Amino acid sequence: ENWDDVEVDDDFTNELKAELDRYKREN
Amino acid sequence: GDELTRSHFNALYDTLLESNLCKIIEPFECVEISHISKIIGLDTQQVEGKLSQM
Amino acid sequence: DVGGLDMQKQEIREAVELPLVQADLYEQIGIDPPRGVLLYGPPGTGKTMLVKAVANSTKAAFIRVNGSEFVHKYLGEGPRMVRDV
Amino acid sequence: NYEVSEKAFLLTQSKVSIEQRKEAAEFVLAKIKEEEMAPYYKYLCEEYLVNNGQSDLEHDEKSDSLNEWIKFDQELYNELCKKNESKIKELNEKIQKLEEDDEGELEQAQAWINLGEYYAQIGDKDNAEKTLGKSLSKAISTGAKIDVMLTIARLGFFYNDQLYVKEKLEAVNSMIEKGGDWERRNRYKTYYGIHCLAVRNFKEAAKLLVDSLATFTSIELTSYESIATYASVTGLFTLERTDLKSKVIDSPELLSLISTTAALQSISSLTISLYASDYASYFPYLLETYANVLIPCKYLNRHADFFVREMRRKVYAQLLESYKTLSLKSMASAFGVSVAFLDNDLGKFIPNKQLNCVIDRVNGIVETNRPDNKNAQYHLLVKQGDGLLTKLQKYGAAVR
Amino acid sequence: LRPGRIDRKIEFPPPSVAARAEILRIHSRKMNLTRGINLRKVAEKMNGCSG
Repeated sequence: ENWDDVEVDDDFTNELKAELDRYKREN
Repeated sequence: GDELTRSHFNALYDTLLESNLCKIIEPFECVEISHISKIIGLDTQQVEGKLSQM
Repeated sequence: DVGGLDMQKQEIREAVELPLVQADLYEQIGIDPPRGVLLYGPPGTGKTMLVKAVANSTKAAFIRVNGSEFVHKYLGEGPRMVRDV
Repeated sequence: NYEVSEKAFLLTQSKVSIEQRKEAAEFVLAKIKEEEMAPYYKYLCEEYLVNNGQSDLEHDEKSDSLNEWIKFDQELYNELCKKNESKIKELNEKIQKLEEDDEGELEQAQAWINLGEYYAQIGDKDNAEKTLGKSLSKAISTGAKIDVMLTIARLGFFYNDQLYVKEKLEAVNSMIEKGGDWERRNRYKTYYGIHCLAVRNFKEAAKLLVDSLATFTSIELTSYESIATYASVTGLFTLERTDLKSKVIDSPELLSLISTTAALQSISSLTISLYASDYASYFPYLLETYANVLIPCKYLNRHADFFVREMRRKVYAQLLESYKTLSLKSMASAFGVSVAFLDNDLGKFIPNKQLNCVIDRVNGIVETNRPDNKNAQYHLLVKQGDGLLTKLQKYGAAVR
Repeated sequence: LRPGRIDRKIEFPPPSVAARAEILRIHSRKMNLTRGINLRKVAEKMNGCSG
């Protein structure tokens, strides 16, 4: 396999929890 | 009064609601969402949630 | 119009009417359906009641040939009429 | 031997819950000592090479594992060789009696059946396959022939053999007549479903995994909770919303799993959030499932984050058909999505034609494109037709 | 009965619970089954049954 089947993203992995944190704080 | 048959009418609440929407969608598309909630007598967010389910 | 045979009627409808509708049910359960159904018991009572009900309910191709009807006055005509059915 | 391969994979790369490595390392040390396998204690050195969370401490001080010594030694190796030489002496004593007797083809094959189990339990792979080929031809029926495939599938799941195991898998299936045989059906659908995993077929994976005969549960290779684990993952692709409310949510086999195993939670948090199409609840259950499902499983963590991209693609299509024009800040305060990071999330699909979403950067609203038409469907025939004409010209000019 | 005709006489005992346990799984092996059943429990309810 190739394209995004291997490299995928390699970003915003552990930062997904920060999205819910900034929503419950800055609110 | 019967608790055994009560579970059936509780499931028909969503079934008859989708069946009642068939009478509302009779003039095909291009109908107002707020006009639908006035006929069925439910909240706007309640109607928009059921329309997206069908 | 015929009661009391529901015990033997259910067995025939599953071995006759059922495989003619859905033939994939026997392949999933791994059971070979019988190629036909015989009938026994004291003569002169039943065996014409259940077959007549299937012909009316199915409304499909039905072949009724007497047992001794296959015998023809000519020698070779007998076996030829058997394969033709 | 399900926990043997499971705990060995947990020590390879684990980025979440490092405490599971302790129960995994203490299990593989006590399992090898209680078994006859010599080399599987030595394979820990080569298999963990170049991996995050190293389990071996010799020249590499970066090991994050709790048990840092897998090192191979001659103390345990010599003890395992004594049990191997003592057992083969008892088998060869019985085989020598069988060779002098030669009663039927079952006893002649049973000599190689005891070896097929022996060479598999002493750590031999190619040497075990040579012994299984002799018992296959001497079998009196298909009952002893499928037991040969069971040992082939055992050594094939540990070493990930997609060639020799797959060829012998369909060989027992075809033979002369298949029939409704339980052994040639239940075992085939489960093993072939495992082979579809690694290659990610998804066409037969939903039918042969989400739908299982009863429990499977042979306990030798894979377990009960493992079959239901891949069913929740593979059931989110091929199976549409029609089958999610039948063979997934209302499936009777998955009703008792909630009250039994609470460490999965992939049949509830993922299924309810997708059936209700609520992105607010669906988002936090992605990382909770990714940690306790994709990472520990051997056939999942090899891909991992790619599944997160594919699973999120499903929920984006659920909302896209629920509206035409919508503001970006509406789903932000409701479904809990960041507006600044929303363009980057949808930027991996829309330019690849995976989604019809269209966001207006002026007023900050999202639109909906045409989901299907005649033009987009004929494009598949163009790539399929041009790819087929290549073989006709290649094979046509090759033969002359 | 006298020798010179039948040199071996084998007496067949009737099937039992342990005997029908291995017989039940062979005939059912050609069809669909469920792992939630029991092999020796079904044969326990049957008594004096033939093959």
